[PDB]
Parts: sequence; structure tokens; C-alpha cells
Amino acid sequence: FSGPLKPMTFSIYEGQEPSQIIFQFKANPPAVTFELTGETDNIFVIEREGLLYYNRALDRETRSTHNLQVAALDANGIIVEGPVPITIEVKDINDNRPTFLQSKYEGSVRQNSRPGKPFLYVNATDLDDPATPNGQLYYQIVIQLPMINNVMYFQINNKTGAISLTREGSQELNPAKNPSYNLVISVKDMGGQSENSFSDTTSVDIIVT
Amino acid sequence: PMTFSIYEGQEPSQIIFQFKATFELTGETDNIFVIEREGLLYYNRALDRETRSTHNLQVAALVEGPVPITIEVKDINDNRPTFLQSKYEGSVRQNSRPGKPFLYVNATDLDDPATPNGQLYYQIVIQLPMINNVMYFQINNKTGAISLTREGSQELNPAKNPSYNLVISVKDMGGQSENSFSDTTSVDIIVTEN
Ligand SMILES: [Ca+2]
Ligand SMILES: [Ca+2]
Ligand SMILES: [Ca+2]
Ligand SMILES: [Ca+2]
Ligand SMILES: [Ca+2]
Ligand SMILES: [Ca+2]
Repeated sequence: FSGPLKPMTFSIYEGQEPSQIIFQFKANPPAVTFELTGETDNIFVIEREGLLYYNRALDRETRSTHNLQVAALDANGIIVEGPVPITIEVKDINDNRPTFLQSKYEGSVRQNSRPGKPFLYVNATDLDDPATPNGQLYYQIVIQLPMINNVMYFQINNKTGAISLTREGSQELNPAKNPSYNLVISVKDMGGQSENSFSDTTSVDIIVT
Repeated sequence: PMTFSIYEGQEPSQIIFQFKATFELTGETDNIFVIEREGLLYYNRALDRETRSTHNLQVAALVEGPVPITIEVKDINDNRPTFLQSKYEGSVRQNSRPGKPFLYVNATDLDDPATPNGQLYYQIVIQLPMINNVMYFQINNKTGAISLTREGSQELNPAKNPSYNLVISVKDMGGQSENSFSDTTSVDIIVTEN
């Protein structure tokens, strides 16, 4: 938990209240005191003894990296050593629900449209880290109304939110029989893979032409 | 003490983690997980959730550990759902209440049932005989509970036709086409008198 002044990177989970110092910098005479600059945000502090710490739980969605610099000073306040870059990587936790860009979508599809060919897109946004499951979204049709004998007329690309006819929907959609369908779409984060995830829903009304 | 979540059925394309200190790895390594002498931790071929879903590893410094390193093996759809029977023999009373089950068909899926990979969707593929394209039978697409329709309750008549065959399908990925496996099974149903 101590060592020379040099470029270093520390990884700290957002939402963790501090319990111990991050690091102690040691610098031989003529290193008197230490100075901390950069994206301190009144969170990151260095003491005279070279003790580096953070004073409150971070939030990746306020700042996802804190670019700091540490320098060793002498008696006259004059830089002796560094300034060196000290990087804080604020590790993501799943603390944001995914939200649909619309609570209601209005679409239309032609009667004999190709199966798999998109005619509408639903999208959601998640403020968590997209390089992690926390920010990786999975789209599902949860309801089709009306639905005949459990045959799905519509399918959604689970990654992209692209809504297209199924094989059966291509074959069966007939505006005279039924001019419109309502889909309820879910989105989950954690890539749709957990129970331990957040979810949103939207409604899509679709006219058959 | 760290957790890493690695999909099964992927050839390693990245290291798991570089520890900064000599390191020893112990625990459920299964000659797949390796740590270099200087703490580069990595896996040397594709995991299989259905062989081992968590790998409980320990990393020690040589003094500092051992620490539990947990590998959560994330599921992919690599198992077809299967019915518990290839043939079911059912019986339903004439005028039985619509929607009241009289038979269950079941499937199991070796993939994770907390994911779409293990999430099954039951359908009636075909009712024989069928009159005028009217379904006498319905199935609960979550449970595989088979019951009469309103039409079936009103029409089934063992004097006119005492037996029907259903072909039932089960799909995983919650029954959507793309990336899903499927099984089918036969149900013979006798209609008894009221
Ligand atoms: Ca946050
Ligand atoms: Ca999220
Ligand atoms: Ca977050
Ligand atoms: Ca497997
Ligand atoms: Ca499966
Ligand atoms: Ca699997």
C-alpha cells in the first residue's frame, strides 16, 4: 500500500464508501510534501505524508475516470519529482435501469412483407457501462394481441430492437381479417441473462396495409 | 477476491486478468485455467456451463493469498429441449369446461432456465381430425397444459369422433424462431361420454 512516485492506475467500484487509503507515496529528501492536481472533484485528496485517499463513494455516471497528477515538492513549494499521472478507473455497477426512447411506437407493415425484414426499430438507453453486462440490453416481445393459436406473427432482433414478420406472420397477415396488432416489448440489461437485472417495457401498435 | 463472468462455447480471445505482486493457481482449474509465474490469468479453451457452471479458483502470491477467484460460466443456447415422453395418451370428458387442463406435456432443457436458452414455449402444431379450421384444443404456451377450447367443449362427441391426435412442439428462446431449438411429440386423446 506504499511505494515510489510513478505513473499508477487504481480501479475503484462506484457505490463503495471509502474504508482505507488508496496508496502512500514515499519520496526521499529533498521530497518534503506532496501535491495532487487534476480531476480531484473534492473527492481525491493527498496528505503531506503522501497518503492518497477518496472521501466519498464515486459514481461512474458522474465521472468514469479521474485523471489525477501527483508531484513531490520541497520547502519553497517548488516541484522536485513528477508531476506523474495517477489514473482512477471507476468500475461500473448495475445502478441504472434501461429506458425505451418512446413509451408508444406507431408502425405499419405490408401484407406479404418478407419474414425477417425490419419495418420498425425500438431502442432503449442504459446509462451503465456498455462494455459490461450492466449496460448490455436484450429485447423481447412479451405480448402479441391478438394472437391466434400461440402463433407469433412478429419477431424482434434481441440485440438491435429490429421488428420484422415471422414466416407465419408473412403468410397470415391480412388487413381484412385483422387490421392491427399491439406488441409489448421488454428490454433487460445484464444482456437479458439475469434475473438480477433491470427492465423496461414499451407498447408498439402496428397497422397491416 | 474477484468474480469473472465468461461465456461458455467461446475460444479464449482475451486474458481474464493480470495480477501485480510469483503466483500460484489452485482450485477447479480443470487444466483450462492457468496463471503465468507473474500473475497473467487466462483460460486455454472453451468452457461448458453444462459440465461446470462455476469454477472456484484460488490465487496466492509467493504470502498474500489464497484468495477466491470465482469464474461464473455464462450460458449459451447449446441444448435442444426434449419432451419427457415421445407419445402421450390423454382422455377428456365430453363437455369438459373450456380452459380446464385434462393433460400436461412437459419438456426439459439442459441450458439455464433463468435465461431465454432454457425458456420453453409450447404450441399445437396440428389437430387431427379438424373441422372447418376450428381448434377444439388449446395449450398453455408456458406450462404445456392442454384443455378444450369453447368450440371443443361444445362439439367434442365420442359418438361422432371419439379420438384426436395433437402434434405438440416446444421451442426454447421463449419460442421465437431465431437461434432456437425445438422438439415435437404426439398426443392421442380419447373423448369419454357425458
Ligand atoms: Ca452510478
Ligand atoms: Ca443497467
Ligand atoms: Ca453504473
Ligand atoms: Ca454447454
Ligand atoms: Ca436450450
Ligand atoms: Ca448451455
